Amino acid sequence: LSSAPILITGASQRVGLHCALRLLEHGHRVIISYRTEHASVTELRQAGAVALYGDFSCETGIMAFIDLLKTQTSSLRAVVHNASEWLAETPGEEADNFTRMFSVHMLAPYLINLHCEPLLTASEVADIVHISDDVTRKGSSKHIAYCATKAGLESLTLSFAARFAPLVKVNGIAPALLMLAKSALGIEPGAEVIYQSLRYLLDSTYVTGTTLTVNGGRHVK
Amino acid sequence: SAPILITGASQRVGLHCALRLLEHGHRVIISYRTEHASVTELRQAGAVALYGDFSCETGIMAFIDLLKTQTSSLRAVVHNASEWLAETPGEEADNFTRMFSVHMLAPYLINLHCEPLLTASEVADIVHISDDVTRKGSSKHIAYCATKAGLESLTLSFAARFAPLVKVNGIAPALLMFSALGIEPGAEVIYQSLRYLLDSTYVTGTTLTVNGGRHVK
Amino acid sequence: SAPILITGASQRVGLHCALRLLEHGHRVIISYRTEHASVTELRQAGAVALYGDFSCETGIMAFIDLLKTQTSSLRAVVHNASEWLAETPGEEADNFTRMFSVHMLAPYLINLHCEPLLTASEVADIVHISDDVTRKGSSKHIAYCATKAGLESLTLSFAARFAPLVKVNGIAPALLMFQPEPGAEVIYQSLRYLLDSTYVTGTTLTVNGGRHVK
Amino acid sequence: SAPILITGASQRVGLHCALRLLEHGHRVIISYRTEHASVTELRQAGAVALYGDFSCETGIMAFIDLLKTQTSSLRAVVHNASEWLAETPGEEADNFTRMFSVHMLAPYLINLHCEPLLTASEVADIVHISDDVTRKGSSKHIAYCATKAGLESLTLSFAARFAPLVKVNGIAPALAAYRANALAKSALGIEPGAEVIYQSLRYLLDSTYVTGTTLTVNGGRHVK
Repeated sequence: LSSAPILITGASQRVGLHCALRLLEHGHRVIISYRTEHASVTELRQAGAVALYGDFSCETGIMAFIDLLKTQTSSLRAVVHNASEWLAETPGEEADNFTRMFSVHMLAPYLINLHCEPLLTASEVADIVHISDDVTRKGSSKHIAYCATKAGLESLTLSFAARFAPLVKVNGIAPALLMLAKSALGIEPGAEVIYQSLRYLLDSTYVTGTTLTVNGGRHVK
Repeated sequence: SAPILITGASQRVGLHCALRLLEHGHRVIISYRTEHASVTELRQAGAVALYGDFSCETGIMAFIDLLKTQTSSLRAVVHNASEWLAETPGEEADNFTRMFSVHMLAPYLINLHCEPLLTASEVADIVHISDDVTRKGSSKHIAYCATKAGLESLTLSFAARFAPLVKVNGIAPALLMFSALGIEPGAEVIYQSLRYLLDSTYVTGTTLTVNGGRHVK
Repeated sequence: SAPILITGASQRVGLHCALRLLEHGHRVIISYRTEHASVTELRQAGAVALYGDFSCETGIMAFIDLLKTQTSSLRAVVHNASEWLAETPGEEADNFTRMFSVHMLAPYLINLHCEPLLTASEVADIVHISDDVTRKGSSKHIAYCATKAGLESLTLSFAARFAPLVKVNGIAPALLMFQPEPGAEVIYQSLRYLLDSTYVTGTTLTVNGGRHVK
Repeated sequence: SAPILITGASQRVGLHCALRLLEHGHRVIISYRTEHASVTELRQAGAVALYGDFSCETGIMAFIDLLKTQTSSLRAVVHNASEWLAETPGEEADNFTRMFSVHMLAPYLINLHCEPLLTASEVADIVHISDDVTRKGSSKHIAYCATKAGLESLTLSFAARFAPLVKVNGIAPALAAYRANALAKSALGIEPGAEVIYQSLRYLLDSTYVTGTTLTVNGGRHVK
């Protein structure tokens, strides 16, 4: 196991929390970002995670987080971009909400990846994993702005895989975040399924530029 | 009867498309961000020219307000406005946000706010002009590519929301060219694509790739 | 002014496209699997009507020979011939093979053997008509869908091999296997777009009423 | 205790995957075309080695019958059998038909006729091993590529049909001049070993919420 830590952003979210806890259990040092002090952050601190405040809603918050991260570590085993914000398209607030989702889903991973490249290449095996949403396959009549920002994130996978090769592998996981009768398998998944996707990507040596779909066959249903 | 809006029509591709639409008898409104001989050419050819700064939310909403004073109906909206910026060190966030605003925020707000203008037309279309770069991604133009990918998402999503009254489609040109075929493309290929989409009754949620077979070469 | 070949064109969509091409002023060759009133309609309209049995290599090579007696050039080949067969128990392999023969073997052999006819024309196209079913797959029509997916791969590969002299593209219409017309006309307009384009190769046009967003 | 079938296990990838599965403690049945040292090795490691000729319907159906005399259940079927043939002048149709038989007809009939063996197992998987060439197409290997693309369609379609009881997924690996060129065209600049495909297989077998997907195992050739 690497002694360089893994960063998981937005790890008070259900999926992020499970992944962070399992990485700690596996033996990784883990740094998390959080935007609200909560019982889940306490759970993470008690489990061994380093908890850094990160408000990814605007450029200045992203850069403040980056500065904090660099004080904390000079190497990273991986960055897992899990931070996610779903907002309603509330009338009169559509632009604000779309910009906020752009900031969380696209601006923050781009800036963190760009600024954190030297931390990742200080590690012998280095990975970026972008966690998006399987809604991008079809689009979303309801959640237009949300979906477009997750699609932008999936583009960053292809582009950073190209730029950062060969030293850093860059991949995605696209979970059906909503998640029963609309999937093929018809079962209720635990977050464990996302952790197993993450482990597959981290432990691989020959996989980059790819995105894992984790959606119980919703697309064939 | 209703006009077709083409945004950013001082750009090479947009100028050609607007002129060709006028030649084909359409009424045309263009947006422009810079007074230029190409904008004079469009006014002289018959286009109504509206200023539009899509670099920020306030510019986008000011343009929407202006458009709505100009017309109560639209035959179509062609989102052609595009800005390619370098990833200059220290300006990456500003440039990414600006391209987000032009390529994603603007089409989304214009589409949302202009839906009643389009539905006032018997046949109504939205066309998003992206960039074939999204297929592969770009090591060099990461932010640009990502904003164009977001635009392509808007095609699927608005095609769904605006059914059955507004058809929503895309064209993805290899805007670097403006390849397997090894010819130099004129903007006419983009206009032919636009005509196919406008003239179809059926087609929605699709994106036409105009790239000279780059992806097979 | 070189002729356009459209295969399997007593099928309603092929019939429509052939007739529209003739009205547009093209010389048109059609293939047909069985003699039928619409074949005489096509003859009457100006089409050069040729028998083509795409069931097996022999039938396909017979057709290619026959074609090459008619013309030394082609403006385009439109692979429209399509056969849907049920997955009848005990006949699944025979039916899968037959659909492979019509949808994959025939376009492959025709393209390979007719490349010189196409390169004799200043502008040359191949258009593969598949079926929009390939995007999602089909629980029921597994074999049919797989053969249509194989045909779509031929677009990419022949586009690469035949560049720059022949443009190779697809049209993937929805519900083609359910056809007994806006649908046929949208296919014709897609064909016209492809034939008339100058910078488009390796692509597949989806024609499906927005089914994939619905 | 239900066995995993890997077809075409003389091949380099299938051989490795079969050996690793046996090492992991699974029972394994393999198919083979010809006797080879690799078949002896598989037998010695504990594989049940069955003859199978996937060149035509008769041979495929004979293999299915033979499998049914060997086991009343399957944990998984991994369709690894693959045939690459040159587009030899005057043999194009023969070769395209043969590759259709191995890559499309065989997995189709095997899946259709062996579904009951799979549903005898509590967790059941079908895995289609295709080839990453399908993404771009191939100027050279047109027929081969088209048969591999047909196989990838079978993933989507059997995933729909066989849900919820059987998960159906694919692995699309980047299967001398050709190697040198392909490596330079990969992003990671590594030559892969078959272990990369075994890890993909383990991910699919061990997952619970994944069906209808295809894993791309290609060193980032598509982004370079």
